[PDB]
Amino acid sequence: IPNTAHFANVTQIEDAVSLWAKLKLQKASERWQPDTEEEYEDSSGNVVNKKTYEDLKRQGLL
Amino acid sequence: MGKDYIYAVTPLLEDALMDRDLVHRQTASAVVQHMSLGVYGFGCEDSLNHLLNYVWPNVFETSPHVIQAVMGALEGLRVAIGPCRMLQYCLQGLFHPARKVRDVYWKIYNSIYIGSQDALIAHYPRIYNDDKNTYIRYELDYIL
Amino acid sequence: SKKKLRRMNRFTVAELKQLVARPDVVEMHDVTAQDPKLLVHLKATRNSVPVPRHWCFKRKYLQGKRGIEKPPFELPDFIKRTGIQEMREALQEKEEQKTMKSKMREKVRPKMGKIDIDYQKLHDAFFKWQTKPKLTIHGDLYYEGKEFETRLKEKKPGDLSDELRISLGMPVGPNAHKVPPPWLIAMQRYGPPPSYPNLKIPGLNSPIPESCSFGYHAGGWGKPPVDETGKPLYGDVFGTIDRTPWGELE
Amino acid sequence: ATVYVGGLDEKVSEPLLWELFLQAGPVVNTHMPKDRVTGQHQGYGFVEFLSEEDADYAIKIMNMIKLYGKPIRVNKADVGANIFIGNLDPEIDEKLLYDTFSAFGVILQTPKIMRDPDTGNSKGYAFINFASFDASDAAIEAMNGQYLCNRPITVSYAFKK
Amino acid sequence: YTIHSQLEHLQSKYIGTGHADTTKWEWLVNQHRDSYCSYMGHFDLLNYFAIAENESKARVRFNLMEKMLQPCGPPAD
Amino acid sequence: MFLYNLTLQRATGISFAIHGNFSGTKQQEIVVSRGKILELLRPDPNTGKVHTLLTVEVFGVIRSLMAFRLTGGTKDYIVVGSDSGRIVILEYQPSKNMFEKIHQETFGKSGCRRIVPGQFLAVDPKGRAVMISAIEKQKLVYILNRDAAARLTISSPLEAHKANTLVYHVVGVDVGFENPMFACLEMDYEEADNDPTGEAAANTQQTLTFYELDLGLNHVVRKYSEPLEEHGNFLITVPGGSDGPSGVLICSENYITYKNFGDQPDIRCPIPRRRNDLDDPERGMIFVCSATHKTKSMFFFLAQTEQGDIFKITLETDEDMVTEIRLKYFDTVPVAAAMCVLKTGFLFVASEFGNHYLYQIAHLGDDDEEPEFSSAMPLEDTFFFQPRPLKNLVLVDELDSLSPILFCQIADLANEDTPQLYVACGRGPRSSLRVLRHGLE
Amino acid sequence: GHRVIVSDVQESFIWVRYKRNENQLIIFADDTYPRWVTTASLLDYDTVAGADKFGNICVVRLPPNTNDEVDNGASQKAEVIMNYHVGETVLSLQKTTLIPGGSESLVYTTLSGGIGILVPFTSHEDHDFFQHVEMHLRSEHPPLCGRDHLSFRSYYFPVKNVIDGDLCEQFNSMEPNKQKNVSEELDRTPPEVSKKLEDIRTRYAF
Amino acid sequence: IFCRKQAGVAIGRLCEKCDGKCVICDSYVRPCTLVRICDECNYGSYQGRCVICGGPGVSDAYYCKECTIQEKDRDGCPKIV
RNA sequence: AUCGCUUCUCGGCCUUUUGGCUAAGAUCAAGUGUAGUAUCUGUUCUUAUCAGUUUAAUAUCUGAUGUCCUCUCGAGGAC
Ligand SMILES: [Zn+2]
Ligand SMILES: [Zn+2]
Ligand SMILES: [Zn+2]
Repeated sequence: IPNTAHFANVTQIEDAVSLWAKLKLQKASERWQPDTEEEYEDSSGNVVNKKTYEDLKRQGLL
Repeated sequence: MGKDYIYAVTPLLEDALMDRDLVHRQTASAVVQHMSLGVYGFGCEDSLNHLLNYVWPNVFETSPHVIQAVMGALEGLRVAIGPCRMLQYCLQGLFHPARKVRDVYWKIYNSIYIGSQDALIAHYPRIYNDDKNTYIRYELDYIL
Repeated sequence: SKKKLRRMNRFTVAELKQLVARPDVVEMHDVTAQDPKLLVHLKATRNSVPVPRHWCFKRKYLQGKRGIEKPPFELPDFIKRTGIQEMREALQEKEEQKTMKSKMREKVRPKMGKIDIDYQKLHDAFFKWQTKPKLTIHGDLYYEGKEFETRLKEKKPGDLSDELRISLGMPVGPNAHKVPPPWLIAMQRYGPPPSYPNLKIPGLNSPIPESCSFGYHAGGWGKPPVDETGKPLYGDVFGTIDRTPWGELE
Repeated sequence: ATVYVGGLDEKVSEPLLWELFLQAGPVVNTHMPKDRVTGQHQGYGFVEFLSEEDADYAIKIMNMIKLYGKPIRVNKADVGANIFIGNLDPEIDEKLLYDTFSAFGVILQTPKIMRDPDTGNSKGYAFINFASFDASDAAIEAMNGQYLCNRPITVSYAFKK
Repeated sequence: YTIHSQLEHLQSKYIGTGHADTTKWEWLVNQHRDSYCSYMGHFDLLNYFAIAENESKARVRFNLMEKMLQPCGPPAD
Repeated sequence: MFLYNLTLQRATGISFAIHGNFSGTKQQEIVVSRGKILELLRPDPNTGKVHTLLTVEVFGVIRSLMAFRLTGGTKDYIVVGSDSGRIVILEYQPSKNMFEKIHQETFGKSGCRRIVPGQFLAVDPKGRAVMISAIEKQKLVYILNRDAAARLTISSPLEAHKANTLVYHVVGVDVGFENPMFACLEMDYEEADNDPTGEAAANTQQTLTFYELDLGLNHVVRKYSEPLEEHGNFLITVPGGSDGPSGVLICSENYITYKNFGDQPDIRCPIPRRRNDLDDPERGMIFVCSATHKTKSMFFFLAQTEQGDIFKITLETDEDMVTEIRLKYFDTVPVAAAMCVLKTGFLFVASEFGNHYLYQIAHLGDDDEEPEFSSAMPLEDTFFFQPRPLKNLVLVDELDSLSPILFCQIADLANEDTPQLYVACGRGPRSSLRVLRHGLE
Repeated sequence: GHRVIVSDVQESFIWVRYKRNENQLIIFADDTYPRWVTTASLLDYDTVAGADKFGNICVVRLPPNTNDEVDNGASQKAEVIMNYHVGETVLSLQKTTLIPGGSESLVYTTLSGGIGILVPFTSHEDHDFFQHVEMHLRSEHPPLCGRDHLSFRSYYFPVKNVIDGDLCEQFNSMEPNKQKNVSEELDRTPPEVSKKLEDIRTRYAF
Repeated sequence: IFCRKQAGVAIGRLCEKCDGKCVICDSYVRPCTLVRICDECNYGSYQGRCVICGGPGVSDAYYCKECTIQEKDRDGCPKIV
């Protein structure tokens, strides 16, 4: 776990890991990830994400 | 007609608010008080902000004259700079562990409150509501 | 005592940091405060300004400036320009040399109008060359040593200094553009550093700085790093609205 | 990440040190935590570039940079540690030379190529101040007769002029 | 400390002040009452709310002055 | 930047009104208050057209407005309570066409505070004293005497500082040359903030109370509290002195009540509603504004209700007491910020959102096939009535107003060269989109 | 054309950037106050005018040197260049010119039937003129209702760079004695003042 | 020490020693508004006295323009009794 | 060259230290009231846990010195 300030004065390691655990969760939350957010309709009037769109796109349909 | 020489004088007051002595900071504070009451309404608020940065640290003080000229500087600066800026300076130390700092911030906030208690209504923070109380003000965030 | 139980309410710093929505704030003594959920929401509000450092200290806030020696105040340029300081230095040296008897003799028979300094010199300083000093925006309280912190942490790659150029072998001045530093050389050679892959090097991953020179001697841009198929190492190492104010005076 | 600022110059200030750290890459730490008595620079410092290859190439670059006018080296944190290297490849550059001869040690003097002055094209010899005499030994051994750019290398301990 | 006789006379003088022990509940409830007194006083936020909900100025000010009594939950303990 | 601020069209919406002979004559003038503006209109009886004589800036907030007549003079002064810590006294000069400041009394700090007086202000019906009052902890009273030259004077003020007490209204009670005295509502948030359970939130009662002067001893003594059944907004004053009894009509939700202290047994009456309406089973009903026509013959009140319906009220009274109440359906007009019931047979219905109206009275609101209601009529059930178009009132005048201007758009959206303004304005059913242009039709 | 000025309900205007090729929505500059905005307007590429629920109009400007493209709670912020307490809730601003060839203007339309304009100045001669006009007018012709004009126009945050045309335009309805006194302080004739008063509405509005 | 029992309409006055200063701010300049005192510190032998010296009321106590900008003049009879 | 001298030259920076005489030429040096701040000056302090009070945290304050015998805070042991 990096030596960022957020844990300074937390000295016990299980506390540190659960702290940085929720911190990790929050950083991943507030990240905008185009894979799951950025979303694509196929031609067929139904929608998928960026990832799956390119997946089935370049494995030979879209 | 201080709206002219306020710029010329600032770097000398910041010079003497970074320590030189008790009396040095007592007197630079008096100067800030009177500049603020003169330049009320002419837009030279960036300069008085800059000098707030230097006066506010003297808030924890003991000598009667020194802390008194400081408090005077903050009333002058309150009319001249507005009560948002000074409520923000006074936010974090209202509920501090200590008691010397709690007491100085409640002294200030009292004087900020007595005069101009009615602006503050649009300057208070957003203070979330826990279980058995309601603390948000939904009145203010009706859309329209 | 009665406190002995509110002290058992006195939660853990991990209790706090996990509860809170913004964990950067949580500090040491935060917990002995009568209302830490408030205190932390406040300290995490926008634009607010934290208590000084020095309420803890047993070392006095200014009395710590006690020790050193300090140089006298330095006037504003536009006031030096008008040449007051030399008038005053001269008068000083005069009256430090003169003796008591001559002092009172000049008291009784004054040197009326010894000197002069013309207006429009003053009035033009104060009304024609007066300029905005450097100010600090909301929040940045001065503390003992606040001024000592010096503008650095220039993380936007391109940040170069003139002594840096000299003691690294590169040029200072208008040639800080057309001078690719000795690190852009191995940027072109094996790549720019893989924690500044969001940094492009000028002349190595960026285009020619204004009027740069391609060539392989000392003083040029060399081979802009490119693939064997022609696409550069990144970006373009070779190189291939209406902000008018509405109310403004004529 | 952590780089030894060696030959750490006295007055060459940590501020411009970090400005060069940025002008090379990730200026994350520039520190020369000195003697608890002196205050001046303590001959070896820690420069953290938070990217490893960034610090690597920044080190290859800021070696031989004339700190206090003197070449100071960014490395991993004069009794004749100079080696003569002949049959020399004239087709090299100076940072290429520092990175080719710095594999077995620091270079306290970049390879000075004994080239003719009439033209600016070399006749095939040089000498290079490395870190150690065992460093010159190992490097000159791995490159004794071995594959230089166009004229195969021939390296060993250097003569004194 | 006669200053304090005057100063808790000041606390008795200005409903809404504080002292170093003041509780989040007193603080926020006093600011809430003041907010109400000014929504009533200023002739125009009244139109804002009157128009935001579909009420009418008598309805509006009657609500407000009813709410003025326990605006922020029940008390602390 | 450097800007200059100009208002093209003043604020039009009306907030307060008074009616009085503000030019000394018996032609009556009306003094209304826009936002930060005091505007005076005089309604001509000939056409029925109201000429807006004097429109003045005051640079403040008019929180309270009340006219008064000195005991026997022919003028109509104005007492204005605004958001400075001052009470101000105003008069008309038609000779200069200008408002004139007679007196000026500071009593505190600026801004629309909470414990500094100015929100409520009442007078004594004869013109002897004024009371200024806040919504907590403060009320003062000023005494008024003509000087020798009859130019008004005003002495120092009295006090009634009582902590932890709201005020929903204050009003002067009509006594006959006794000590004047005032009926305020009240409340007491005190306990409800000592109880961690929220019980005292419920179970607290408005206290219709009277303070009293003592001009001899020069102080204000608390005479008469009485715990009222339920909070009601306000108190209509009963024309006392010689005419009428004394007493107050407490306009509480669903119920209007006569009440006066002394021997009277307190008088009730439920409010008659319209029948077969489409309003939520929960929605109460409150009396919004009132206006009283007290004339040579008799007196009566009008009070209005949320759906805009006006009612007539007169007092069925024996010797010293009144005995019972009759509210009989008059008509329904726009919702009103105020009614100012003239003589000369009109009344000013100050709209609250949109164009405000001047009606003329046609029939006293008496003796037709509209039913009769009463405080004596017992019942298990309510009354009702079925409303109808304008019977007793005739729409003389219609003054325009943009209040509220909920949205705008500048453009040139007719083939004309100069731009028009497209103002989306008005509330609910009475709303509209209205075109403004620089031309005159 | 490619910037966004979002305006939240309580904090402020918040300048947001759309970088298309990475297709990001990223913050670079916001304000230093709380402002319950009701509607904003754009005056240029860096300047935004705002209304407020409590009465005020303000004009906030980005500093001239904004690092537009990059990747307490902000990085760099904007400044405030004017502050005016109109007096009623202002529900729509718009940058516009009214009469043909008239110089630009700000129309503000309140919630009580009020409509008006804020109009720039072209010359410190105009500026200083009305500046002094009203600086005397406050002193010798205060409002009726007890108030002070400076404090009424600086109800919430102090005034900055706005002159009160509706106090200036009161010189007309003043009295000959005072009309003299003040126009003589200006050492212009009441003709000079009143014509310079009227014409400034003439070239902007009607 | 202060009276501060609330204000009124009775002007205050200054002895000639005390002539010129503001009541609290202790200024010497730019006085804007007149002083008012309470009835209780108005009556009797205290009619027309020096709020500061106690000397005879001759010149009028006034309010330094700073004191009026900060409205420290809206508290009432500030008599040091 | 040495060693003894003679003279001169030079270098330090050292050392020297003033304008004679008289009736030491003559003469003579006039601040508070209040508090209070700061600075000097003088001076005074080994305890081993733990419980609490307290404090942002220390500290302070209060209380006996792991228990038991015993000999001189110290010691051998049942533990
Ligand atoms: Zn004073
Ligand atoms: Zn008194
Ligand atoms: Zn005196």
